[PDB]
Amino acid sequence: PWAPQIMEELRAQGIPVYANLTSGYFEAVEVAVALSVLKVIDNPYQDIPLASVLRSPIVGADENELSLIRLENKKAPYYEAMKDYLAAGDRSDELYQK
Amino acid sequence: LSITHSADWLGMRATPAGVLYFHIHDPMIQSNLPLGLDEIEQEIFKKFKMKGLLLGDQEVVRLMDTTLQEGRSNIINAGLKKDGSLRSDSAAVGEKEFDLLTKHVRRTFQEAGEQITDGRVSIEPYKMKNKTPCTYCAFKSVCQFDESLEENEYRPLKAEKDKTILEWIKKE
Amino acid sequence: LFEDEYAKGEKAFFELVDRYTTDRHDLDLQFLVKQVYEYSRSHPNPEAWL
Amino acid sequence: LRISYPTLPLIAMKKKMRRELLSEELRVLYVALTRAKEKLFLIGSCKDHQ
DNA sequence: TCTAATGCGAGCATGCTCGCATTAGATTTTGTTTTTTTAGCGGTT
Ligand code: SF4
Repeated sequence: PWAPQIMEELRAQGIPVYANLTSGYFEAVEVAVALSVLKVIDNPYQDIPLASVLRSPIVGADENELSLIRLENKKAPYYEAMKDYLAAGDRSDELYQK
Repeated sequence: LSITHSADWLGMRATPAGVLYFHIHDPMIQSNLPLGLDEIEQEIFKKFKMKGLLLGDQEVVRLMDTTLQEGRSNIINAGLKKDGSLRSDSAAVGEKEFDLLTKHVRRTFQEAGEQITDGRVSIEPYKMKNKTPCTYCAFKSVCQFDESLEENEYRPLKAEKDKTILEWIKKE
Repeated sequence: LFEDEYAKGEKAFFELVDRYTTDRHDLDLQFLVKQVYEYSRSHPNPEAWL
Repeated sequence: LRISYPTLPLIAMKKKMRRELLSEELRVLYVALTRAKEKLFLIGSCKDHQ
C-alpha cells in the first residue's frame, strides 16, 4: 500500500524506481478512457462511458460543449442527444466537427 | 423548516428540541456474560439508542426519555446526573448553538446555489479523515481526475472538533 | 448451489444461513464457503479433513 | 435469541493463531534483514519518541 | 473491531481510587503458473 507514494517521492528527488505491482490498473485514467471507448463501441447507450470518451483528449469536448450536447435533448440518453446535435448542427461549428 | 413554519403550519411558534437519527436494523448482541431473556431484550433495546443533536434542558431530555430518572439513557444520547443537571457527555447544545448551525446551513445553500448559477463545475474532491467522495462516485471516468497531474488536488478538510466548528460558526 | 438449497428449503440450511449472514443479505456465507473449501484444499485429503 | 459469544475452541484458535502469526512476522523480518550484503537501513515512524 | 480516553459516583483513607460504562477513535496483506508437431493453390466451372 505505501509503495506508490514512495515511488512518487523518490521520483520527486530524482531517483529511478521499479516496483512490480498487482493492483491499480483500472484506476489509470488512460485505462479508464480506453475501456470507455470499448464499452461505447459495445453499447453507446451508456451515458457515463460516452461522456467520458467525449471529455477525453480523444474527442476533446469541453464542459460548455458537453452541456451544449445535453441541451438538444434533455430527457433522452446522452447518445441520443449527441445524435440530435449532429442532426441539427451546421458544418461550420467546431463542436459539430468533433 | 419545521420551526420557521411551526406557527403558521399547525398553530403556534415552537422551539428546536433536537435532530435524531434512528438506525433501522436487526442487531446481534455480543455478550461475554450469560444473559437472561429480559437482559437480552434490554441489550437489543440499547442498540437502538438514537444519535444526533439535542437542546440541553432537563425538560427536553426528560421529555424524550420519561423513564430516565438518573444516569444514562437508552433512547437518547444524553443523561441526567444525581445532581439533576445534564451530564457533559450528552450530545446536546444551547438554543443559541442550534440557531448558529441553522443560520449556517442557509449560508451554504445561498452560496452554493450562487456558484451553481455562476457556472462553476470545477473538479474539487475533498479529503477528510482519509475519506473522499470519489469512491462513492460514478463519474470518476468522466472527470479523469489525476493527482499526479498538476492543478488537480484534493481539498483537505480537517476533522475538527465540534467545539471548534462552533467557534468558527460564531466568527462567520 | 445456493439457489438450489434455498429452493429445497431444508431447515438445517436456514439454520446455517441465519447464523453466518447479516440481516439483509447472504454474501458472508458465500465468502465462508469459498474460504473453507480453499483451506481444505491444502490437505492431501480435503474431504476427510472437512 | 439474537445472542452470540465465542466458544472455547474459538478463543483457543484465536490465541494459537496470534502466536503463529507473530512467529511468522518475525521470520519475515529475518529474511528482510538477511537480504543485505553491506548496508542496512531501518526506517519506522512513531507518534512520540520519548 | 479492539484499544484508549472520558465521566461520574461509591467506598475508603474532604479529597482519591476504583469500578464501570460507554463511546469514540483509527487503523488496516503477504502470493507462484504452459503448450498445444505432423508437407502452400489448382489450371477446367
Ligand atoms: S470522481 Fe471525479 S467527479 Fe466524482 S468526486 Fe471524485 S473527482 Fe469529483
